[PDB]
Order: sequence, then structure tokens, then C-alpha cells
Amino acid sequence: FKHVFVCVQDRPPGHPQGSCAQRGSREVFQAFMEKIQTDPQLFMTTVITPTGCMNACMMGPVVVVYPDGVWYGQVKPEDVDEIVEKHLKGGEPVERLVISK
Amino acid sequence: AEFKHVFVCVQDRPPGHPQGSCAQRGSREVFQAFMEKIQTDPQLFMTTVITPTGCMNACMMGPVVVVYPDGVWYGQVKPEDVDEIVEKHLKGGEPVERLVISK
Ligand code: FES
Ligand code: FES
Ligand SMILES: [Zn+2]
Ligand SMILES: [Zn+2]
Ligand SMILES: [Zn+2]
Ligand SMILES: [Zn+2]
Repeated sequence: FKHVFVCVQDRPPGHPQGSCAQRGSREVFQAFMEKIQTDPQLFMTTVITPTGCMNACMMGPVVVVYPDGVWYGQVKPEDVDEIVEKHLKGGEPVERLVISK
Repeated sequence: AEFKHVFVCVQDRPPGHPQGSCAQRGSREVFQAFMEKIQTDPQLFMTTVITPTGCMNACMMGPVVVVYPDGVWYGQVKPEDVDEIVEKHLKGGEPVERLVISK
């Protein structure tokens, strides 16, 4: 079972650290939702949840996978397929995008 | 201690939604209570993150709070229940059995 949390926080223009929504995170969340709902093996063992800020803004979009405790930063919508394949199904975090475990 | 990450569903929905929402069931005050505690309390602030979320799909048992990496899901959480969760589980390591809906 894996629980993926995608920060979809938005903030007005002048916020110094920006926000994950401004960096494209609402498209990352939608991509995860589409993949999980259309994949038989993931649909019954994975939950995707949109969240407010998780305090790692400069590294957004931020995605955290529990219970593993893997934090990903700078996730682009194009990277969602790799995370789903290699980590959510494969059990191997996408090293290139990990910012913490 | 270690590190705990608390997620509080703060999703709100228009009045007609069959399953209601956690915000309709008082979850934003539960989130606010966690925030007030996690920081007026040093031991907690340093080791805990409280994050508000959208629906976690267990609406009829809300307000829904999930603590990771433990994987403890709580339901029907009231603001008044926050101190017990903070003391027993977030500081003490022991989930509040009466509110657990899943581990
Ligand atoms: S806005 Fe997403 S981690 Fe802060
Ligand atoms: S509205 Fe909170 S779990 Fe659905
Ligand atoms: Zn509805
Ligand atoms: Zn409302
Ligand atoms: Zn109190
Ligand atoms: Zn018992």
C-alpha cells in the first residue's frame, strides 16, 4: 500500500519561495490521479492526496510517498510515469528526484 | 524522538454532497488545534509536521487524520481530541485506540 501526497498549494506572486502550484504541481497531481485510476494493480493499493504546503517550497513540486517516507522534489508531470512504474509498482524510488528519505 | 507527519483532511464541499466533508464536520478547527499544540510545544515542533489535505476518501468517518510513517488513520476526530493524540501518540508513541479507523 502506498500513499502519495502532492503539494498543490498556490500563493500570490510576491511570495519569495513561490509555490508548488506555480511550479506545475496541479498537473503533477492530476497525472498521478489518472495513472492510479487506470492501472488495475495500483488502483487497489495506492492513494493520491493533494495537500497544502509541506515546507520544501524551493524544491517544488514536492511529492511525498508514505509509509516509505520518500520525498521528491522538482517533479514535472512527465516524471510521474517514472515514479509510478519504478517506485509505486517497482519498489525503487526514482533517485534523481529524491530530496529525502 | 523520531519524525511524525500528521495529515488532516480540511476538504469542504457544497451542502448537497451525500458524504458531507471533513470541514463540515469541524476539521479545520482540528487542524488549527494541531497547529496550536505542535507549536507552543518544543518537543513536538521539532519532530512533527502537520499538513492540511484534500479528501482522503473516508468521508463518512471524518474528520480524518492520518499519521505517518506509522500509518494510523483516525476518524471522527474532534478538536477536543487533539491534546490526547498529541500527548499519547505524537509524543508518547501510542495511538489513541478509540479513534482509530485503520492501522
Ligand atoms: S508550496 Fe509546496 S511545499 Fe510549500
Ligand atoms: S472530505 Fe475528508 S476524507 Fe473525504
Ligand atoms: Zn458532490
Ligand atoms: Zn463548508
Ligand atoms: Zn489543550
Ligand atoms: Zn482494544
